[PDB]
Formats: sequence, structure tokens, C-alpha cells
Amino acid sequence: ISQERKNEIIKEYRVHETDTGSPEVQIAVLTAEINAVNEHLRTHKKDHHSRRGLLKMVGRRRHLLNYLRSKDIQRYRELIKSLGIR
Amino acid sequence: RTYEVMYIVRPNIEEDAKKALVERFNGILATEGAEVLEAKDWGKRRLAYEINDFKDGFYNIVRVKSDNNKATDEFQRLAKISDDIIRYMVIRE
Amino acid sequence: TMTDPIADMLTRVRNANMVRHEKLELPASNIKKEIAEILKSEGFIKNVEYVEDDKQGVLRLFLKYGQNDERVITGLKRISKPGLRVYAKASEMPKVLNGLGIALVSTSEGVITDKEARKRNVGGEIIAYVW
Amino acid sequence: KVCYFTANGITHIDYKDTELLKRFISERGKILPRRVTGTSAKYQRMLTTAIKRSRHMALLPYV
RNA sequence: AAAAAUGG
RNA sequence: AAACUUGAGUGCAGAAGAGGAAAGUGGAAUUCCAUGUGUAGCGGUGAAAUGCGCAGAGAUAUGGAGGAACACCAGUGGCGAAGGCGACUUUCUGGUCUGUAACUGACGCUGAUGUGCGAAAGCGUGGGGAUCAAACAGGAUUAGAUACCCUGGUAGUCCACGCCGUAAACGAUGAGUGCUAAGUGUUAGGGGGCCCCUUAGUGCUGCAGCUAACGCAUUAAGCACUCCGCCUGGGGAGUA
Ligand SMILES: [Mg+2]
Repeated sequence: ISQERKNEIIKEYRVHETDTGSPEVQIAVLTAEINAVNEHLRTHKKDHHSRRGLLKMVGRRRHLLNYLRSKDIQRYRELIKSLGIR
Repeated sequence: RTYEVMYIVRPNIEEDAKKALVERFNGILATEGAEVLEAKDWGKRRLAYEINDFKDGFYNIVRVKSDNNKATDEFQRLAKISDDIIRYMVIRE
Repeated sequence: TMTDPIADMLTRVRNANMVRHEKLELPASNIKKEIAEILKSEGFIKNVEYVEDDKQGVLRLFLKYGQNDERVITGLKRISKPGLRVYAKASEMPKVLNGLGIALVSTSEGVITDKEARKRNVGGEIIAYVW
Repeated sequence: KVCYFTANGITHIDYKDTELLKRFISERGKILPRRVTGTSAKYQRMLTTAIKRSRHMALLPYV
């Protein structure tokens, strides 16, 4: 995604101002990247090399989601219903 | 996003026909929301090798800026169809 | 990743002893500090210093070499490990090198040597052997 | 030895700079090797790309 | 850089 | 249960790359075709012959058709998990490295079962077809020659979509982490005065230590800890 769109996402999902590394921010950015690569692959099906990075991103987002659900259930539920990633 | 389009017109083009052709192709490069930053002509130059059996060619340089490449794609399609432009190339930067 | 800081510290000591280095800086922890202090008290290392820096802190060991440059520490062996933990009773406390070595133990009465464990009549997790 | 681009400070090679490219092209048109021309690898890559572009645009010859 | 097998 | 920032990620500033997918454009050469000139061979081998040519071949000059691969650059160079990736242009897209220390605050490592990719050959449907070339056919060699050599030549080699899932798929060396003398080249960075320091790779030489030896040696085959896979004499047999 463009750095402008990434800035928009981090602004939207940041817990507080100057927050870029929160699990919410990271998993929202990962969701955006995952969707972008999915749209790429729909046209370029045989891009196995790209799909591998997509799968790595999916796994990182899942581990972030697991950590968030372990630390704060309410935040996890709110975030997943906000991003539509369940 | 910037683009430099270089093309070669056949050496046996009359002045008026060449002017019409360059005007048409500059307009093509300008159509699809693309602003022609600057177009210029390097004159007729010797080709390093014969292209379509021509030893010379009129070299046209154009620089155009756009957020997409529809103008460049139309230019390339019409240059392929044209038998007056011998060579063309588009460089991003 | 790192999985046994005690083993890492013992291996640092072993490698430095092999190369005949004089000092040794390692990341610090309470168990490591107690092990180092036991080593100093028993005479296997010359000195121990603690640097209360940022992050974790640092332990600076100074090793001891006898006359003719002979190495005082012959060997260190991790006994209890993350993959398999070993505990012993007071009556089953092992003697390292027929008593010429020490077994560092972790007990309810603090981490001590096997001699102290036998004297106080306690057991615990046998951290390591040093001879 | 020294690299021409590193010494002159030029950080870009233009494929329409035929006068410059002729310096590193061979008599028959082959691209002179880096170990002979003294150029760096970083700028050797740019030089090769520029030379191939120029060949495509007929500024420079293939043979 | 023609071809020249085998031997309880 | 509560704190921390070193691990692990995120932000910001940069860097290089044959990393991948899809279109487009070039030049050299091979083959074939059409003409002009011109004639007794060309081709090939150790030597020959088959073959092509005298119905005009081969050679030579001009043009046309088509397929495939990208000379030079090119380098123990680069990129990728591996297989692999080398003309150029554009579009989409993955990963890696360097420097700050705003940010999250252990979110990590490994990984049975699963799920995907995976050279070449091969298979199915459709297309394409220059070159090369299993099978095959001649010609040679030979005691024989179901070969090596020569002249041809089909599948295939190419493309799209499916399948197959194997290689000495090799560094015959699982992954992660930390510690342990040095000398020297190279790739991408960074800091300090041609020089010094430093991060990440990629090579060579070389201590301690290890090894049956050969050798390895900060890119360990050394010293350690975690997880996984695997071995237990040869054959039978990777067979039933
Ligand atoms: Mg015999």
C-alpha cells in the first residue's frame, strides 16, 4: 500500500497519538497489505513468490491477534469486528 | 509519475506531414489526464543501423507527467499501428 | 532463541577459561549473580563485579589461574536443563570429583553448594557441577 | 585505480549520452569489461542498462 | 582424434 | 498480579538486486523460401560412405516467413525458502540489508499431523515448430556393434491451462540462539579523520578446540541450550 494510505490507517487505529506499534495498528496495516496482495493475486494467479509473502503476513497478523486476545478480550473483539477479519 | 518518450520518424517525411504527425502524437500523449511537461526535436540524425531500410531518422523527445499510463499506452498502440514512426521507447525516470 | 541463561553463563566461563581470558562480561540475573558469588567464595574465580546499568545489568567475572598458568576451573557441566530437570534429596546429594568439586544447587534455603545442602539436610534442583 | 563516475561524482548515467557511452564501448560495439575500464560495479550496472537502451533507440550500434 | 576381447 | 527493553515486530530516513507475474519492442545467428551471378562439387570422417548436386547444388548479393535463445556487460558478483532467476521497456507485486530509538512490550523458537511450492523427463487438451534431438532409418567401425562416429529424423525441446512430485533436489552438513585468536579479498550500506572503525553478506588462509583420518575452524564439523527429522551389519529390498 502507499505510505499515505498506511499513515491514514495508523492514524485511524492508533490507541494514542504517536502510537505506531500497537497490535491494533499493526494488524490493521497487515489487513490492508493482505487485501492488496489478494487483489494482486486475483489478476496474477501464478505469482507464488508474492503469495509466500502474503502467507507470512497472514501468519504475523494471526499471531498479533492471538496476543491481543490473550491480553485484552474486549479490545480483540472490537478490533476484529472493526476490520471484518473473522 | 514522469515518462520520457523518444521516437523516430522515417527520414522521408515532408515538413508539413511531420508537423502534423508530431502534433497528433503529442496530443495523444496529452489526452488521458497526462500533462506534456515538454516536447522537443533533435532533428534528423544518422541511425546506428538501418531500420526498415532507413539510414536516417527524425528524433522526437517528449516528457509527460501522469498518475497513470493510459496516454503512454495509447501512444504506443498508435505508434505500432503507424508506418511513419519507426522506433519508440518510454522510460519512467 | 535463548533458552537457558545459566547454561549460557557456564559456557561463557568454559570458553573464556579455554582461551585463558582474564575477564568475562555477561548479561546479569539474580541466579547468575548467586552462582558467580558461590564460585568466588569457593575459589574457582578470582572476583565478581555487578554493573547496574540500563536494561538487564552486567556481571563481570575475573577468572583465577594458578602457578604455571594452571587453570583452576577444570570443567563446568549443566545438570538440570529446560528439556529435563533434575532434583535430588539431601541423602542423595552427589559428590563432584569425590568431593574435590562442587555441585551448585538451588534450594528453599537459597542456592548453595552440595556441602551446605548436605549439612542443612535439604535438597533441590541441581543447577550445575563445577570442578 | 580510480572510477570515472566515482571521481566525477556523477550518480546517474543517461542512455542518450552517446558521447559518454562511446568511452566505455569497444571498437566493435562490445561493452568494455569493468576490470579494464576501472569503473565500479554499481555504476557498471547503470552503464550497461544505458548502453542497451541506446542500442535499442539506435543511438549506438549492436555490432 | 580408426579398432585391438578374454583369463576357476 | 504488577513493572522493564535488550528478543520479536511497528514508525521514520536511506540502499541494491538475473525475486515473481503480464503485455510490448529490438539486434545477431540457424532453418526454409524467391531472385541475380556463377560451376563440378558440397558435406563429413581417423579414413570413408550415406546424403545433397549436375533437373545447376555448395559459394556469393538482396529481400521475405517463422520459431527459439538473449553474445559483449559477467565477477567463489547479486536476488530467492528451495527448485531456480541474465536483451530492453512499461504495469502489478514479495523479500532482504543499513541508520535513528517515536511506538507495542516477550507478542518468541521449533514444529508431528496438515497445507503449498518444487530441475529435467513424462502425461492430457489446444496451439506452435526454427534449432537441437530419445525412438527410428540409412552409412561406417567391429569377430559381432541392437553403440560410441557420420547423414537424416518423430516425440520432445516452445506456449496456455491442468496433472505428475521425483534428482548426486548437494555445502552428501535441519532450524533458532549465544560464546570462542587472527590475516586477507569482494558486494550493499553507515560513522570518524588516502586511512581508521562498524553492520549485513560472499570468498580465501589460519589458532584453540574437534575429528578415525581426510579435514572443519566467527559462513564450525568448536563450546553450549531448545525443538524437529533420521540411523542401528551386508544382501533379500526400497522388493512383496
Ligand atoms: Mg582371474
